[PDB]
Amino acid sequence: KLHQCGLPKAMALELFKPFVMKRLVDLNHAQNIKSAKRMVERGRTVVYD
Amino acid sequence: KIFGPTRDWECYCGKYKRVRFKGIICERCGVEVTRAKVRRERMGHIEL
Amino acid sequence: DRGIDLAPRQAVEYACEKGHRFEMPFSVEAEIPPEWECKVCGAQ
Amino acid sequence: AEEEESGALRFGVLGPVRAWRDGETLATGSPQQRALLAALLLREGRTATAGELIDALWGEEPPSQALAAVRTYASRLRKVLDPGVLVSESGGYAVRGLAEGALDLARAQDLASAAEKARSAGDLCHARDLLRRALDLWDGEVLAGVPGPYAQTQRVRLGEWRLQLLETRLDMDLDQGCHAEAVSELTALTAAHPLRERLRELLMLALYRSGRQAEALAVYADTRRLLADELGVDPRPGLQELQQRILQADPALA
Amino acid sequence: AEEEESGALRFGVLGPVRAWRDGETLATGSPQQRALLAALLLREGRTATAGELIDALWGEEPPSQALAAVRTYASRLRKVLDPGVLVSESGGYAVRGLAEGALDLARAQDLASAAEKARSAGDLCHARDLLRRALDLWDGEVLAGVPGPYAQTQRVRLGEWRLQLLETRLDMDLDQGCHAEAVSELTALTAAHPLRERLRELLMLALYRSGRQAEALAVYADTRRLLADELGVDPRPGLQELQQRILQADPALA
Amino acid sequence: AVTSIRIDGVLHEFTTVPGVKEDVTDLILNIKQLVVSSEHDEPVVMYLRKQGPGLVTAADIAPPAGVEVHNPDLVLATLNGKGKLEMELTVERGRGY
Amino acid sequence: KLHHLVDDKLHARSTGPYSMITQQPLGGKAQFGGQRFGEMEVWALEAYGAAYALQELLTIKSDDVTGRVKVYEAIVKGENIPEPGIPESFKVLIKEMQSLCLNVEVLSSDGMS
Amino acid sequence: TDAALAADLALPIEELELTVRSYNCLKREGIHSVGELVARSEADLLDIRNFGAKSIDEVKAKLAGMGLALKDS
Amino acid sequence: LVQDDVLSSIHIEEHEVDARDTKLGPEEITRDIPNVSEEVLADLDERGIIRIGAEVVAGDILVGKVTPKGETELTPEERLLRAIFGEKAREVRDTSLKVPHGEIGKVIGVRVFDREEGDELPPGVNQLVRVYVAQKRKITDGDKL
Amino acid sequence: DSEAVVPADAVSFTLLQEQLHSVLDTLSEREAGVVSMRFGLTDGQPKTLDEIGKVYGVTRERIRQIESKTMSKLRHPSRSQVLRDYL
Ligand SMILES: [Zn+2]
Repeated sequence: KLHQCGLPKAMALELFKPFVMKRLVDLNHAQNIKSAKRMVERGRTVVYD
Repeated sequence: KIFGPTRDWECYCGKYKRVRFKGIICERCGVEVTRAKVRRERMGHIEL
Repeated sequence: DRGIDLAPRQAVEYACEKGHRFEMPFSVEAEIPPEWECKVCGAQ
Repeated sequence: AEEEESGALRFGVLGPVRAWRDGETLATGSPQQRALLAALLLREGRTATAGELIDALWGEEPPSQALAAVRTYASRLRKVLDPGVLVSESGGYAVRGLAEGALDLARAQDLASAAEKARSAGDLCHARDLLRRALDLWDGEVLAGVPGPYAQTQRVRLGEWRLQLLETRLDMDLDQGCHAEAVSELTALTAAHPLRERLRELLMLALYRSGRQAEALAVYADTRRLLADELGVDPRPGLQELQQRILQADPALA
Repeated sequence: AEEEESGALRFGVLGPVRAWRDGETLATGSPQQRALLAALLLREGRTATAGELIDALWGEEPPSQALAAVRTYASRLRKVLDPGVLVSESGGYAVRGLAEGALDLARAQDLASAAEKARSAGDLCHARDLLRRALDLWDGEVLAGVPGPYAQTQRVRLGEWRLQLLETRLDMDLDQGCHAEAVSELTALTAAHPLRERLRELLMLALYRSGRQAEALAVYADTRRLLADELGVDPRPGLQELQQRILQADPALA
Repeated sequence: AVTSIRIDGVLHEFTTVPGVKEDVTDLILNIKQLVVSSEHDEPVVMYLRKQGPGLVTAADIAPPAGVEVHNPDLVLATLNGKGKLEMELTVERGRGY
Repeated sequence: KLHHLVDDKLHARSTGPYSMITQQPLGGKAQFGGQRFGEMEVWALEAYGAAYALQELLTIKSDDVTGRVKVYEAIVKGENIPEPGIPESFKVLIKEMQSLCLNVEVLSSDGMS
Repeated sequence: TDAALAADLALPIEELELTVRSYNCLKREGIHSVGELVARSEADLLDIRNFGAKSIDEVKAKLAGMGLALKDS
Repeated sequence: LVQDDVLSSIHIEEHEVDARDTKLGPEEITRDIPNVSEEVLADLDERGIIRIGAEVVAGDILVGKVTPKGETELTPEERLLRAIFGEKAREVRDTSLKVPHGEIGKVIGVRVFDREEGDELPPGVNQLVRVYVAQKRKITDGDKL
Repeated sequence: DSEAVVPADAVSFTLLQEQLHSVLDTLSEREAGVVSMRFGLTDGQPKTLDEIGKVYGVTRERIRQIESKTMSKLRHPSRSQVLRDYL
């Protein structure tokens, strides 16, 4: 559309990494922050979702 | 002694490594125990 | 820095030959040395 | 006895602190001195600085002027051991001249690695002999009578390593066809340590094929009661799974 | 009697704990210091500290002066026994100077290992002789008049160890064909101990090899109804296989 | 089509086999042109073996039952006198790329 | 096929290495740096009138040692972004000017600082 | 009363506090919840091997202690 | 042009690390990386070298070098956590060589230089290791033609 | 600069402190009290078993027994995943 741009997966993961960890802990896919960071560095499909 | 410690809450003579007694002056070397970032803000002078 | 109790501090006054007087703290358990430098002019 | 060469200096940490100089003992001395020699022994020969050793002996509050204390402990070690076996660099202390078999800990890692290699190769007799030699290494409680939270740290670390080593020993005993001494050891260890889930899973596995079912599930019920009283949670799913397949009595793992 | 060496100090833990010196018993004294001596004796020469000994022996609630109590108990042991046997090491105490074959436990393990080696080599008579001499070292109930939870734990452990030794002797005696005493001893064990179903499986083997058939099926029905009433689980596939092999009149077992 | 291979004496696709005139990646390129048919749902492992001087073709492959090569005249590699080529080709059934 | 490839041109930063003489994030692809926000960028943000976005791009997201860690904590915990402090590069400027015998002092409405 | 029945169905079989025989019999079949036993009909537990009438009576008295009944009973 | 392997190229990327004897002590290349799962070190050799042909990804380990000593100021929380779990007695820091972000490839060749051997090395260092990783980059979005 | 503070490290430290306080509150009150002083978690100074035997009044045997029981209970794998990744 006029107001949309397409970021890559790696770019959007590295830009929005702290928000991704916050939502992962909120969605309890990881038990705490360190495990969320471990999954983000590993890069599982739940992180992309 | 003048600018401040290079580590965090340590002094020059190797003593006073602990954080509890912060804000005191070492007797052996005179280095104030404080953060390492104070060396970004503390200046001396040269007497000509 | 939360809940940490600082060591008790005492005030020892040092006077130089030029009359400069300054206040700097010492620890209670630390020994008090009679020899020190001057903050203003560096005199004894 | 076959590895007792001439001039051999043997050091031991798995049991208490002792020194064997070609068959005769050496007075290791004070409990803090024992802890110092052990702390030098755990580091496989670092030059470790004076402040690090001071922290290792005592921790958060070592007396202020006790650097000379550690100095005279080093003097004690130097006069009770060889002059050249201990050498100092830049204020740090370092024990060298340690050949193969001098330290029981190095022999322990060597035997563990050899047992792992034999398990990878599928051999059973040599691996059983290696872990039989390994279980003769520890003598009582590790680091007998040494202060320092550091010493507590390697104490609990070596205890946990011993727990996994005996878990592997009991597991290969079960898979090779040994059950009687296996259930004896498992009962003795659960008497010693009542809150290990893995050893009680090993109890279930061992009693499941040795002809014992009632007391196995009685011990399981006791485990459930104690774990609900002290933790109030549910045990690991692998346990419940192991008890489950047990219940339908599959003869597949015979 | 052939191994009664002069000057050898022998100890016994398979029954009541006593100290023997050249065939003459020693004044052990209080049962509590007997419990301490058994705690040091059961380690087969392995050392221990005072703290772990007190925690294992005296349970969760020691009194306010346990250290003086264990010190004076060890002192009394030092008077009654040889000074060199009891040694101080890092604040802990241990039993040293134990000769080979003097301790009944170490002799029992050595004879069990020799019997296992003979069975692996096919020497059944030597193995049964060695583990019958080892079974003669038991003086009735283990740890008579010995208090503490540690006493109960090793009492259970040595009881099941004796039971499994009797079980393996029984099955190789059945393999040897000497079923006359084996049937009576199996019936006595099943009357005494209804918990270890390997003993009843050996009873099925003995009944099938003896010749009687209907009484074996009656014993099978009794075992099935007890495992239904007090346990309720299905029988083991090995037990079912043995039962159907007995019912099919397999000539291989006979 | 072939979806995975394995050559004895080779740990990765960027090295070369001792005794073939072209590298392993050119062999990867030549394998991609090899068309096969397989009725088995499960992956099937073929075998390729050739020794001595010559010119290995697709016909020299050894396919099991239910797997056959349909272009046996395709050139795969060229072997000199010291050429060793043992190769376990895996075929899988699928669609697209 | 040019060597200006896409597999190496991609580069992104959340929080990486920082420069030493000044507390701005450093630069470079191999060093996990941040893209430079130049002068004309600041002119464009002034032109939009977006004071807050420009102010946070200059203080929160770089060269505020008491700000970056607090903001990361606030994001991970989920609370709102804290108020910005003073960039460390301005303090470096003050310490530089104060050493050329220039009596540079910051005074508020009530008094000195 | 929805929360009460949800809590009653969500409790495991360890809270039943009954003999080891019936507990082992029900865990052998894979039943690990009270509601799973509730959903089972009479023929479901009357066909269990080594399950006598005493076990059925004890279970019935147990559920009667908790106040609920069987299915179609 | 993707399925026929028309526009693709081999890209060999080189990055190395060396072991040096500093003031605290010499770092060593080894296997026993602290505080890490055994699965991470599944593709290492005995001397701490990744196998030739091991598939690597971002953040994976190539050569295991352990820093001999870092400054130890343990908080009581970390002290009690260490007491709970038990920590290795040699105090080492994980500064081993890892693959940078957004990089994949096959380890196609490793070169190891040693001071104890006859090979020349710069002063101070003792072990130098070179690891080549190669990827077959295919054409995709954003490539410049 | 190695002396530069990493925001991830500080977040991990404060979350470790919060989770340690949470798991201390999870345990029993007396066990929490005795562990709070053994490593001196509450203050900056750890205390020995003889040091705490006067204010609370138990023997060395019992205080070290309950201490080791607390270490064993925290060593159970249930209360491990909340701390194993925290190292
Ligand atoms: Zn000083």
